[PDB]
Parts: sequence; C-alpha cells; structure tokens
Amino acid sequence: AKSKNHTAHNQTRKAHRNGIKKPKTYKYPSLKGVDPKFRRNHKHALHGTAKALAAAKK
Amino acid sequence: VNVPKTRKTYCKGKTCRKHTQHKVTQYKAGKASLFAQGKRRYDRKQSGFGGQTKPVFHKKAKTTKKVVLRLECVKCKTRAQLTLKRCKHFELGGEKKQKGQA
Amino acid sequence: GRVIRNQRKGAGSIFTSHTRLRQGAAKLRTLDYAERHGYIRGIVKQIVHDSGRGAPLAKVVFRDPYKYRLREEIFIANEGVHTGQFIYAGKKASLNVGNVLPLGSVPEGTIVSNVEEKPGDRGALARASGNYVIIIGHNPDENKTRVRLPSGAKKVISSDARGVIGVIAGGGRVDKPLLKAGRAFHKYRLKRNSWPKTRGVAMNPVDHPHGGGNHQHIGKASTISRGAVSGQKAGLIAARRTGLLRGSQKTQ
RNA sequence: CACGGACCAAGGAGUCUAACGUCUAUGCGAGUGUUUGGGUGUAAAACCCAUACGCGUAAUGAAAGUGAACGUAGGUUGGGG
RNA sequence: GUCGAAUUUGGGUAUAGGGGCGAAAGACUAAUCGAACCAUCUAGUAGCUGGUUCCUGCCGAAGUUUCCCUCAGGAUAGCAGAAGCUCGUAUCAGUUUUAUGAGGUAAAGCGAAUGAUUAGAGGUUCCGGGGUCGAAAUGACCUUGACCUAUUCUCAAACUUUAAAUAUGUAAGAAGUCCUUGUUACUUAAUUGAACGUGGACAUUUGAAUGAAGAGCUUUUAGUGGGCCAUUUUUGGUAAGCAGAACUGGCGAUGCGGGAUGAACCGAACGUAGAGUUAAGGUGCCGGAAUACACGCUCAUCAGACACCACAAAAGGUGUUAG
RNA sequence: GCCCUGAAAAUGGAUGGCGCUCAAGCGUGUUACCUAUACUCUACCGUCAGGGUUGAUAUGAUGCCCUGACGAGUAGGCAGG
RNA sequence: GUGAUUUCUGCCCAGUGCUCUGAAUGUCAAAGUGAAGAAAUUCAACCAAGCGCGGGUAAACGGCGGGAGUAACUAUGACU
RNA sequence: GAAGACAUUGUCAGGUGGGGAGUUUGGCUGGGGCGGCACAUCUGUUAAACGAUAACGCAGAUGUCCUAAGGGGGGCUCAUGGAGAACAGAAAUCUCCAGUAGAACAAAAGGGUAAAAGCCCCCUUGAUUUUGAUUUUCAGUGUGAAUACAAACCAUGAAAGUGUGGCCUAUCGAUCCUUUAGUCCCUCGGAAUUUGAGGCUAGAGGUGCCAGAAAAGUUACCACAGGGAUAACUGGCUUGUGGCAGUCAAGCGUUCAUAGCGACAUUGCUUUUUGAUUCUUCGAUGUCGGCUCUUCCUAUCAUACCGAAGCAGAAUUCGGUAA
RNA sequence: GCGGAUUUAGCUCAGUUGGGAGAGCGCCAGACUGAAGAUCUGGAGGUCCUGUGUUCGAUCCACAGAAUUCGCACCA
RNA sequence: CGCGGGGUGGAGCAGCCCGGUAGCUCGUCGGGCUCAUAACCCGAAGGUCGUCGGUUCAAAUCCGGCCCCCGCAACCA
RNA sequence: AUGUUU
Ligand SMILES: [K+]
Ligand SMILES: [K+]
Ligand SMILES: [K+]
Ligand SMILES: [K+]
Ligand SMILES: [K+]
Ligand SMILES: [K+]
Ligand SMILES: [K+]
Ligand SMILES: [K+]
Ligand SMILES: [Mg+2]
Ligand SMILES: [Mg+2]
Ligand SMILES: [Mg+2]
Ligand SMILES: [Mg+2]
Ligand SMILES: [Mg+2]
Ligand SMILES: [Mg+2]
Ligand SMILES: [Mg+2]
Ligand SMILES: [Mg+2]
Ligand SMILES: [Mg+2]
Ligand SMILES: [Mg+2]
Ligand SMILES: [Mg+2]
Ligand SMILES: [Mg+2]
Ligand SMILES: [Mg+2]
Ligand SMILES: [Mg+2]
Ligand SMILES: [Mg+2]
Ligand SMILES: [Mg+2]
Ligand SMILES: [Mg+2]
Ligand SMILES: [Mg+2]
Ligand SMILES: [Mg+2]
Ligand SMILES: [Mg+2]
Ligand SMILES: [Mg+2]
Ligand SMILES: [Mg+2]
Ligand SMILES: [Mg+2]
Ligand SMILES: [Mg+2]
Ligand SMILES: [Mg+2]
Ligand SMILES: [Mg+2]
Ligand SMILES: [Mg+2]
Ligand SMILES: [Mg+2]
Ligand SMILES: [Mg+2]
Ligand SMILES: [Mg+2]
Ligand SMILES: [Mg+2]
Ligand SMILES: [Mg+2]
Ligand SMILES: [Mg+2]
Ligand SMILES: [Mg+2]
Ligand SMILES: [Mg+2]
Ligand SMILES: [Mg+2]
Ligand SMILES: [Mg+2]
Ligand SMILES: [Mg+2]
Ligand SMILES: [Mg+2]
Ligand SMILES: [Mg+2]
Ligand SMILES: [Mg+2]
Ligand SMILES: [Mg+2]
Ligand SMILES: [Mg+2]
Ligand SMILES: [Mg+2]
Ligand SMILES: [Mg+2]
Ligand SMILES: [Mg+2]
Ligand SMILES: [Mg+2]
Ligand SMILES: [Mg+2]
Ligand SMILES: [Mg+2]
Ligand SMILES: [Mg+2]
Ligand SMILES: [Mg+2]
Ligand SMILES: [Mg+2]
Ligand SMILES: [Mg+2]
Ligand SMILES: [Zn+2]
Repeated sequence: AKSKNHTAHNQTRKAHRNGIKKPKTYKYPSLKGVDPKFRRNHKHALHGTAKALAAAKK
Repeated sequence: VNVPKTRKTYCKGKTCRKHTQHKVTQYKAGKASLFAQGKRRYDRKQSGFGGQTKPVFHKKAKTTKKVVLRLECVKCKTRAQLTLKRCKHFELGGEKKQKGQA
Repeated sequence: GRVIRNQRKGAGSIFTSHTRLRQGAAKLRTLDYAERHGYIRGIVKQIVHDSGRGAPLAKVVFRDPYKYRLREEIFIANEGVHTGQFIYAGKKASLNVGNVLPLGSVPEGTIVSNVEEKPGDRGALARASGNYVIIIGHNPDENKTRVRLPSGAKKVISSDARGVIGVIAGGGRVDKPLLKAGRAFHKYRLKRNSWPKTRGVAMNPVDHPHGGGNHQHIGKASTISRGAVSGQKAGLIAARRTGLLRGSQKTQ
C-alpha cells in the first residue's frame, strides 16, 4: 500500500512555535579555523603584552 | 592503468625523511596464517556439531579490487603503501603512450 | 516425511510369514557318523502338501543309530519319489533319485536338489519346485565341487556338502496363469502380507519417492544407487542395465 | 449498510523486583553508607559498634607507564550582590 | 451396487505418533489426522486485534527530517509538558522603512545566439545542376533546387539578450567611532602591516518604524512519526470525491451562528450569567426580521431563484429588451 | 441581456418545503429590521501575573486584601482534590 | 513400472541418473614418512574410497527440428 | 566342521547420504505477481528567479578510464568557410585570408575556458608525509566527494607563482576477522633470551538491499495474527473506451447540401460496455447463468393519431406526441 | 501490452575493432558433350529495412520508426 | 585460492620425457595416368611451435610470469 | 573401381 512521500506542511509552524533564534553572538569569537601561523604568533604577542602590562603596573 | 616503477617520492624512514627513489610493486595479501587469534577462535567455534558458525559472504558486487602499491625506498628499504582508484586492468611495466604514431 | 512400505516391512508386525499350516522346516538329516562314513536307510511314509510352498514335502522315517526310536525327517520331495520308497543317505549311498549324497561322491553331470551350502547346514540350494543343481566338476585336491545353481551362477562348494539326487517335485507350477486376483490372494494368504501392491507412483509424496505430481510419473531415474539409504531404495536398486532384455544371458 | 455491547450483580487489566537517567526532599559532607556481622533487647522492633568493603576525593594511555599552581589558581569581556 | 469367496462378521491377538496402517483418499489411527490424545516446558513469542476502572484545573501536539531486512515497527531530530535557573536600566521580532546584495520564474524576444517554423523577393548559369540546343562549352535561354542577402507568419519545461511581482541575505553603533602608542617567534625593504592591547574624547534622538503578559539559559520526559481538505502555484492523467509536490489557512483535536442537510466553506473560535450591538446569513409563511422603497428585464406545454454545491455545451429563435 | 429550442433513465420527490409571475424570479441601488458560545459593559468562578499587609486582641502570612488580564481542545504532560 | 485378450512397443546413452572397469591414470583426509628448525610448527613426497578418465544401460528419468527452390493451367511438392 | 590374525568390534578421518533434522527462501510497487529500480548516486528540467521540495515524472548518465587524459612551464589557436598548387578529384599535402569559439577539454548533461582549461613540445611525480579545521548530503552522525590553511619533502618555471590527482558538478564501503606497512615501540601478568602470539598507528580483502543478515521452491491439503492501510462484487467520482445525440456543410443522392445521407472538424449526453481509482465492506453485503415475479426509464420494435419523402397505389423510410 | 531477439545482390548467409559490402546456391556468358544433365572458368547483381542527425567516412561508431518472429500475460 | 593436464601448417596429431631440429594424414594448387572420374604417381605452397622474458658454444623442447580450455579439491570479512 | 539421360 502506497503512502505519502514528503511534505514541508506544518514544518514552518513547528519551527516558529519555539521561534527561529539568532545564534547568540558573542564578543571574542572562537579562533577555530584561524590561520595557525597567525594563532601561533598571536599567542606570543598576547604573552608579551601581558608581561609588559604586569611589569608596567608600578 | 599503467604505473611506472622507482617512484621518486617521500620517505619516512627516519633517515631519509625526504624525497627518495622508491621501487614500486603490487601488494599481495599473503597467506592466512593458522595460530592467528581469529583463526584459532574460528576453528574452535567450528569444531564439533552446529555446522557453519559464522557468515560466509555471497552477495558479491565489486568487479574490481583496489590496487595497492608497495613502495620501497631504494636506500633505507622502508616500505609505504599507496592505494589507487578502482581499475580493471593494472600493469606495472612500461610501454608508455606514444603521441603522433600511426 | 513418512516411513515407506518397504521400510515398514522390516519391523515384522503384519509382514511375518503365515506358518501355522506348515509341516515344519524342510531339512536333511543332521550330518552324523552314519552319513559321514557309510549310509543310512529311511522310508518315505508320506508325500504331503506344505502350505505356502509349491513343492511337496516327503516325510522320511529313519532309525536312530544311538537310541531305539524312530526319527522323522522332512525332506523336499524330488520328482519320482514315492511312499514306501527306501531313501539312502550318506557317503556310501547309491546314485538313485531321492538318495542324499555328498557332492564329491557323485559324478559330473549329476542333478541334485536341496544342496547344502556348507556341510551340515541340512540343505540350502535348489529347494523350490522344479529347481535343481548341476554338478559340473570336482577339485579333489582341497576337495571342492563346482556346481551350477538354478540362477545359472557357478558356485564352489565343499565336497562334503550333501544333496538329494533328482529335481524338486512340483515343476512347471509357474507356467499356469493365476488368472484371478482371488487366486493371487489365496496364494499369498499362506505366505505373507506382500499382496496386493500399490504402485508408489499412485501414492502421495509423503508415502513414497514416486508419489505426487499432476501426472503419475517417477520424475527422476528409478535406478537407485546401491549406496542409497533406507527410504530411497525404491525402484530398480543398483541396476546394471534397464529396458527389455535382448540377446543372450550369462555374461562372463 | 465497520467492529464489541440483550440485561444485572460480583471479579476485571502499568504491578513488584535488580540495576539505572533527570529532578526534588532529608542527613552528613571530602567524606559518606549503623542493620555481612557483633553487642544488646521490653525479642523479626528499638538502641549501640570494630575492621573492612562500595562509591567519591585523579586523570590519562591499548599498555609499559606517567600524573595535575609562572602568576594573589591567570588575562580580557559581561556579570547579581 | 453386491449377494458363495479379493464375501460378511464376533472374540482373541499384533502393529503407537514423524510412529503405525493404507487394493493409495493424505485416507484411517476412539466425533481429533497434510502428524492422535494427555500433562509439563508455558503466563511460549507476537512490530498484530480487542480492552485498559474517579473528578476538576492549567498547558497542549504529530502524521514531518535522517537511519534501519524499514514501508502496520523502531531509533533520531522536530512539535508538547514539567521542573525550573540567571537576570530583568531590560532583551528580541513569521512586520515595515532606509541602504546594499543575490536570483533567472512570470512576462518578453526570435528582422538577437541555439533549436523549431510560414511565405514571397533579389543575387548567385564560376549557382549542384537538369531539359534543350549548342558540332560541343553552361555558351544562349526554360528552369528545379542548395546557398547568400534584406524581409515575413508563428513557437520552446529540459532556448535566450532583457527581465519583474512575491519570497530572500546583510547592516541601521558604546562589542561604536575617533586620537596617541605597547606586545609578537607573524608579516614588511623598513615600527611596514595584522591581531590583541594601555591611555584619552563623545548619554536628551546611544544614531530608522512598530511592538515587546520580559529576556536569556538548562535538564528530563509523554504522545506523534497512516493524514486529509480549501484558495493560490503546479506534475502525471481524458478525467476522477484520482495520484503526487510548493506557500498559507484549516479539519484531525472544534463546539457555536449561517450554507436545509455535510470534518474542511462563510462568520466566529467556547468559564457561568445579564443587557446591548453585530458577523456570515437572512426578513411571504414554515421562521426571528419590510408581501420595504426604487429603476428596469423575464411568461417558460421541462421558468427561475445565491459562492464551495450538487452540472450543462456548440449552434440556433421578427420571442422580447437595449445597442 | 432575460426567455425558449438544443435538453434522454430507470421507487415518487425536491430553489429545504409550501408556494411565488409589475414575484416571494433576475440585475442593481437605498434604508429599516432579525440574531452567534463573536464585540462592549457589569456580576460571579477559576488560572496567571504584579503587588499591599506580623505593629498587636490577627487562632486561618501556603492567611487576609488590592489591581490587571486571561479561560476551545484529541493524543499527552502536570497540579489540586 | 505397466496393467485382461489381439496387434505392436520405432529412433536417441549427448543431459541427469544407475552400473562395469582400475595402480596406465589427475585430484584427493586422517594416520604414517622425509627435510628444516631449539621446538611449537612449516614445507615436501606418498596418498584409500569418491570424483574425473573409458565402457554399458531408455519395459531408467526422459527426449525425439527449421528454413526454400522445384513437375506441359493453377495447386501440392515425389525431388534437392 | 569352517575361518583366522583376515573378518568383527572401538576411535578418528575422507566420501556418500532430502532417508531424515533445523532454517531461510529481500524491499519499493496506483493490490500482489511479472516487469522496472524511481534501493547508493550524478546532469538538466519538473521546481512556482534564496534554500528545500514528491510521483514506477520527463531527457540522460555512474560502479569505469587515465603515468597521463595528474603537476609545472613555454610556444601556438580551434570548428568552419572562401581563395589558390602536378598527379590530387568532392575527402589526402602545401599557402593565405576571414573566423567570440559556431572546436576541444576520457565519459552523461550542465557550467567554465582563447597569448587557455584547448593543440604541440620540455621537465617531472603535489596521484607524497603528519594530524587537525571547514563545505554538501546532515542528526549538523557516519561515508563519499570537495575547500582553505599549517608543519615537511619535492616538481616546475627566469620568476611571481602553481601543484595535496583528473577544469567543476557522479564514479563508492562500518564492526568482527584476515593481511600488509610503520613505529622496532607496549604485553604475554613468578624472572629472563629466542620463536610465536597479542597490542598501537595507516592501508587492502565488502557488504551494489550500497549506515553494510549467511539463505531455493511449492502448497488446488493448508494454518495463525491481522488488514477494507490492499486486490476479486455492487455502490460513489470520472467517461478515456463503449453506446447515443447535435452543430457546420465539401460531397452522395442522374440534376439538387440538408427526402434520405453526409467527409474534414467540432459541441455534447448516458452510465445497460470496458477501463481508471481504491472511498465503503476482509470479527463475512452469499460470488455466473437460467427459472419466477413486480415495477420503473425511453434512446419506440409493434399498436393510436399525425408531419415529411427521391409518399401514384401497395410497401417502405425519416420525424413528432406518446411507455 | 511487456522481456527478447533478427532485417545484407533472387535464396541461405559472413561482415563489424571508427577494415573493405563479400562467399556459396541462383542468373548470364564461355568451356565440355552429337545434344542435355553434371561439372569447370569469368562476370554482373545491393544505392546493407525506411527517414533524420554525430563522426574524416560509415552495414558496420552511432537516433525515431517499420517488418518478421519467440517467451510471459497469473490470484480470484 | 591449490594441484594438475592441453594450445604446433587451413583441420586433426607426432616431434616435447633433457638442443643437433619443425615432421604425418586430410585439405589447396600444378602436372601425369584414364575416353573421363576416383584411387594412384610426381611435385609445389602452407606454422617456425598460445604471448613475453629468462638459462643455453647454437633451446618449440628445459624455467619464470601472463591469455584461453578442462578435471579434482578448498571457502569466517 | 565407377561414369547419369537420349
Ligand atoms: K560448533
Ligand atoms: K511423482
Ligand atoms: K542419454
Ligand atoms: K548416460
Ligand atoms: K538427505
Ligand atoms: K517451506
Ligand atoms: K463518453
Ligand atoms: K470483505
Ligand atoms: Mg508516512
Ligand atoms: Mg575440541
Ligand atoms: Mg567434527
Ligand atoms: Mg504386480
Ligand atoms: Mg499395483
Ligand atoms: Mg492420489
Ligand atoms: Mg520424499
Ligand atoms: Mg529421489
Ligand atoms: Mg493426479
Ligand atoms: Mg451506509
Ligand atoms: Mg475488527
Ligand atoms: Mg453483537
Ligand atoms: Mg466491581
Ligand atoms: Mg491430493
Ligand atoms: Mg500476559
Ligand atoms: Mg490552550
Ligand atoms: Mg541492513
Ligand atoms: Mg491498525
Ligand atoms: Mg531554473
Ligand atoms: Mg513564458
Ligand atoms: Mg503507525
Ligand atoms: Mg489515497
Ligand atoms: Mg487520528
Ligand atoms: Mg473550526
Ligand atoms: Mg445547500
Ligand atoms: Mg415572522
Ligand atoms: Mg447562446
Ligand atoms: Mg433551459
Ligand atoms: Mg425566503
Ligand atoms: Mg432585487
Ligand atoms: Mg455572554
Ligand atoms: Mg501572588
Ligand atoms: Mg481548557
Ligand atoms: Mg490395455
Ligand atoms: Mg519405447
Ligand atoms: Mg595427509
Ligand atoms: Mg583412488
Ligand atoms: Mg527438509
Ligand atoms: Mg512487497
Ligand atoms: Mg530554488
Ligand atoms: Mg600556457
Ligand atoms: Mg556520493
Ligand atoms: Mg603549497
Ligand atoms: Mg575497507
Ligand atoms: Mg589484528
Ligand atoms: Mg605466566
Ligand atoms: Mg541502506
Ligand atoms: Mg479503502
Ligand atoms: Mg466516445
Ligand atoms: Mg450474512
Ligand atoms: Mg443479505
Ligand atoms: Mg421520446
Ligand atoms: Mg531412345
Ligand atoms: Zn628511505
């Protein structure tokens, strides 16, 4: 016995019952796919900046 | 397909770690050995009564096997394995294509 | 998936022989000193019908050499044997119809019946009506007698084995058509429950290998291997050949 | 014009157990669980208890093995109070 | 039918279940036979059928995604409840506006490419040439074409220069803008740049509109995983109360007023009452409400009388009315 | 445009029926009127939310009181009885 | 298996069966044998029946063709 | 008497063994079966200009092929047409001109490409190593495919650069087991060495029903749980087909369209054909035909009364009221 | 209607890898015979079933058909 | 996967079983005999030994891969 | 050894 194959009927209503939520943007986003050379140098730059700011708090 | 030998390619032999000459051969599986734990277990399970105790594959669909090249560095003897796409005819010998011939 | 009739026959429940009216086992005398060394004379008192047997039986009375009494023996009557006839049995008995002789003591070409396969077995071969064994020669060293059996087979028997001179009485019996299911019924009523026979092809598959199908047919070769198992040996078991026999028999 | 049901009374169907997830309540808290057992008893109750054991306080690796502070146990941003 | 022998029959006896027995029907084997009966395993398993017991209150679905030896089932995500937690100067939005993108459908086009397609015209005789001569050559013509040129009629879901409407991405600030200069092993010819920073300045509109029973977050679980209908877009089919898709609204799960009647239509969604006003629909009587008002049309010997909806066409008529 | 011909199916029957002919038919326009669990106001019940009130005789602070809004429901969840 | 009597029972052993052959004959288990190894073990040779090889058998199971040209009207083909 | 270390008997091993035992003998599907693969996939369209989107929709394609048809660099420009040269014409080789690609790029289709991605030549192995991130399918799992980096070693070019297979969109495969390569690393748990075995990392031997059981039939002797989720009857929708009826009017009818007919077309009606569908019925609507009997319809064969004729009479034909 | 096959000089047929349309039986002509038949030589014979496209061309690489046939067409 | 056997003129076989070397029959063609045909007689043409590589003072032969055919035996992704 | 018709 054949049946229905596909429909998007009621799917938008289901999605909008709990709403379509924007993905909660954060400051300082993740560096997941950032160029690893840039990331490697960024780690040393931030380390040097932290050490400079610590030494300069007199 | 037609694959040449001597394969100037990367070697990881911890002495070369660089592009060296590699002799190319076709990988062969090798005889299934008794005393391998799976074979021992299978023989123990097949002993006695009960008949065939594990599946025997029948629904073959592939018409080709994936060619594997055993690549042996000519200086350090380290072997690497390279898998080619499926092919029905594989030759290691030469007789390269000649252009403009009749 | 059912036990077939030829498998059921081996249990011997309804397939045993109907032996009530039988006169007793037909045997030669026990091979004793008198027959081994000389001869013993008995007297044919009765020639009687045996139920289930074509050949008539002869009741022969001998004297017991060791005790004062008579010993009645049931021989298979040979043609020409009559009541009041003296039967002589032993190594030294004469070559006369009805006499029991060792096979070695008879000349080549002698016709014997109720022939022992082994000395002292009291008769195994050529016992049916009209059947007989032909002496074709002797091997005096390692004493053996070559005989031709009713089937035509050549057999080598010990020269001490005994036989009755002549042919078994009642010959020509199978020449008369039975003409009637009733006559076959009365024939087998006093032998065994082997009649009538339902064709296996007229049965269902559960009952017989030949059963089933939308037409009555065997379906596979009726020639069955000698190495087949019980329930499979229906049809022509271990047939060397099939079809109408043409030409001469006695392959060699 | 699908199925069960003529009627009535009584009976009649998510239970208990072992091991568990979340949540909640309670006791104690880097500890926790007396009740296998022992002592005791007004005797299957109640009361008391040693050594263990379980779980937690350390993870990771197949394993051999190794094993958690540069810092006011870090910096930046938001953060109730 | 048969009735004197393969006859009928009593009693005794033998053959016992995958066994017996069968002149063979899968027949008979104690009303049980294509595997007897009895007890136990056993409360066997069942994605399948039936049932599943008090009240009220609040919230409240799905027939959809993916996977499965899956298609009457399950897992998974989604829809839903409950428990809440962190805050609440507040956060965001099935919406608009402004600014800036993307699309190749509707339309349109074919004297624009591709593919079709109608006709005539002019050049190609060196047009492919034929007829006919030419004593013969295309040489003179008649001319069938096959091209080229400029036109011409009509087309495309798998054609297109162009190209909407609707729908759709992003942005409209303090996580911003501007100024100075610290880190780096990155990068640059180079303190050059990149990123992250220290310090300093800018709150009435902190940089469109409207709204905001607030926002954000977490856990865990039920049922569901046969759908169907209506407008619109649309595929197959002659078509279907057919079969399959898109968006939305509904029915399922929903009573109420209307459509006489009806799951889906119209109107409107529901605690218990009173009063008033209405919706859709109606106001001759059934039947609550004007046999109201006004302009016309129609006479039917099958008149006609409210969408969904319960049918009617081509062609005709000095019927009648108006152009 | 209206009407008529085209226009044939089987139980007797359907603008819903009766019936209706300057209609109670058709097209159009204007008012008046009728009535839903819809809208407005009020009362009561419950739910939710925001609050006030341990200053006592106040024994019901999960109590008393004020304010606003809301109430459809299968499968199903929870709560109070 | 067929199924009184009468009259017959034609061709096919390629296929599937059945059967007869057997150290000339390929494959072939365990045991046994040899070699290597320190041994587990590995390899090799040998290797029964069976199968294969060769024969028989259809009153065994069974089977038992197609095309087109051709005869003093057409037609059909004895014929090829 | 025979027979004799052979039979026999016991164990293991090979053969045979539907006689018997156990089990299996896909899914989708306008019922099922047969057919097909819409089962894992790719191109264009359906698809309604974001994305997504179904049917056993449409036109097709995939399980390959390639050491170059991969990579780099250089030089050149293709299809076609025109004009020219002995054999040589209409196709050979040579020359020029025009030539936006009308060619070619392995294959299906779509896109892309002109000092190239095409053709030729030169050199090569980036079709290499390590482990991550990301896009599509999506649960934001797997697999396949692909993208951009990093850390190496290379190739090519003068160099900038480019290359982690095929210009892009398809060309494929889990657990367990086996096997190979690497690390020469861990373990064999009373302590060692050597074999052997087990581990770690990366491949291969495959499941095409392609998220991946190991699987032949028959039942007309049949059984069970169910299913109107689903066929065989009526009924309902539709009317392709069947049947019946119109409109036009080229012609037939000697002349003459319409007495009677009537082509090429076209509009309908009916549910007495057969289809299409699967809405009702599978805890059951008794499934052909005939017999009997009642009633209904009219698309009327006869009878009543008529109109028309290619109606002189007779007979007949067409039509009306008429069941 | 589905799953298949084949289509070539008058007949039977072989082509076929992007060869090249060919062989027997026919027919014709010449041999031989007194003359036939039988033979033995040589030749012609298709625009490859039709129409349209892709290749440098094409039975042969290559699309829509046409003809001839074989198997299936079942459960009520 | 394993063990074996076979491939030779157009067709069927020998030569292979250790290198001295391509042969037998049928078939084709030419001639001869016969009045003619067959048989017969004399000639000629026809493979270089399934494909490559290997070892040989000079291999079809001996060896190793590979293509096709057959028999037996074997089968955990 | 065979060689068909008139
Ligand atoms: K076992
Ligand atoms: K049978
Ligand atoms: K045979
Ligand atoms: K045979
Ligand atoms: K068996
Ligand atoms: K079965
Ligand atoms: K019709
Ligand atoms: K039914
Ligand atoms: Mg579904
Ligand atoms: Mg064991
Ligand atoms: Mg065993
Ligand atoms: Mg008999
Ligand atoms: Mg019989
Ligand atoms: Mg029967
Ligand atoms: Mg049987
Ligand atoms: Mg059998
Ligand atoms: Mg029968
Ligand atoms: Mg009904
Ligand atoms: Mg039911
Ligand atoms: Mg009932
Ligand atoms: Mg009760
Ligand atoms: Mg039967
Ligand atoms: Mg139960
Ligand atoms: Mg609600
Ligand atoms: Mg599976
Ligand atoms: Mg159900
Ligand atoms: Mg499009
Ligand atoms: Mg358009
Ligand atoms: Mg369901
Ligand atoms: Mg349906
Ligand atoms: Mg429901
Ligand atoms: Mg409603
Ligand atoms: Mg109505
Ligand atoms: Mg009134
Ligand atoms: Mg009209
Ligand atoms: Mg009318
Ligand atoms: Mg009214
Ligand atoms: Mg009016
Ligand atoms: Mg009210
Ligand atoms: Mg409160
Ligand atoms: Mg409620
Ligand atoms: Mg007969
Ligand atoms: Mg016969
Ligand atoms: Mg052995
Ligand atoms: Mg043997
Ligand atoms: Mg069985
Ligand atoms: Mg199915
Ligand atoms: Mg789109
Ligand atoms: Mg270039
Ligand atoms: Mg894929
Ligand atoms: Mg690179
Ligand atoms: Mg794999
Ligand atoms: Mg392993
Ligand atoms: Mg140990
Ligand atoms: Mg799958
Ligand atoms: Mg139904
Ligand atoms: Mg019709
Ligand atoms: Mg009934
Ligand atoms: Mg009835
Ligand atoms: Mg009428
Ligand atoms: Mg004559
Ligand atoms: Zn190396």
